[PDB]
Amino acid sequence: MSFKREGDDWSQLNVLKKRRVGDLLASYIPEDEALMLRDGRFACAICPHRPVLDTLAMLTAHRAGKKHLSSLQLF
Amino acid sequence: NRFTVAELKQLVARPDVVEMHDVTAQDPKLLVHLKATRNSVPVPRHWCFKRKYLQGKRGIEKPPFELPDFIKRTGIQEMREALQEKEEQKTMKSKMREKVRPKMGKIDIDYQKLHDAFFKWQTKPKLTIHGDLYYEGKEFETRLKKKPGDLSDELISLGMPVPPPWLIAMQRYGPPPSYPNLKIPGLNSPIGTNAAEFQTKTEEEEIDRTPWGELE
Amino acid sequence: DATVYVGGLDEKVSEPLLWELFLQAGPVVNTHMPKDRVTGQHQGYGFVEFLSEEDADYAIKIMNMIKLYGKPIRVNKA
Ligand SMILES: [Zn+2]
Repeated sequence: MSFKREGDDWSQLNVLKKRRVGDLLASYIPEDEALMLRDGRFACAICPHRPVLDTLAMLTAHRAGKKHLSSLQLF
Repeated sequence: NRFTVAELKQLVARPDVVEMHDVTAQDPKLLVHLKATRNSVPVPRHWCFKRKYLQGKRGIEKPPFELPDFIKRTGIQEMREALQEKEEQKTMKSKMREKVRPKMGKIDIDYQKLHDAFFKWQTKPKLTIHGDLYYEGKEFETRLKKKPGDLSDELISLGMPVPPPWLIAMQRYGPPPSYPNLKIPGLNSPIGTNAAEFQTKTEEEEIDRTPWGELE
Repeated sequence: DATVYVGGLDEKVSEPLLWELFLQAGPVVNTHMPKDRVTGQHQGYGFVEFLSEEDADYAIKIMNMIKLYGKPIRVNKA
């Protein structure tokens, strides 16, 4: 398996996929807007009640939503 | 049909425990009797709060867990930190290639050091006595409140030989109204006669302090 | 009177020290001594909530006793 690679570890590949999705989506979120918690979750720092969201995919989908946009323009 | 708080408070043997809603109880006499019994711990305070327990904005910024000291003495944290700092640089090719040609003896701490961490350097942590229930703000409101007649070393800022500078004026302005029973030297406390401190000396001479039944 | 306003302080002075300073007179139940975030330093004025009136009445007198870093401190009702 050294000379030509054999097989693939689909669980670790899925871990890598989660990292690459995270890096991609994170580069479009400015550093003030998102606060990363101790366990790897994310809070929205715009919205006054700080909702906490499990992934960066959910944080991006939140930042699309109308509650966030209304809370955004006040800040 | 039901008591108001004043009748209930007089009917208790001890009226400091009664709250607004205890009158709404189906048996309020027994409830305030049980709240004033010794060594019982009160109902957790968030039973009436609308927000869920520990789901609060201050809890967002909690820092990571810290290891105890006797474990950081092993050097586990520096080794494993370096290790996972290399492993984010590797590609999937390289990781799957060292899974067919492994690398022995990498992250090894000698057994004697690990045994000593657990069987020699272990220290008991700070523990809490019974009835000290955790609530949500607790670890920030843990500063408490130090009484007049007891000074801190730092309050060094005064730099005065040992009585208090303010007292030279408390005798002038009077004893403060807020404290009815406070006692300070020169006003109503001996610097009459001063035999109070001699009592503590004589008693302290009297005592044997040898704990019975300890290890030799 | 439960609260007092305290002026004219030096930032080395601290809220915990301040609590011990005024509890020398009588216990400060609620302490407030602003931390300014922008330049990370204190302007030196304070607000103190006590148990009841007792702490407040003493308050003004407590000011005379106080002397931080060779300087006085304003205490008045609020
Ligand atoms: Zn938001």
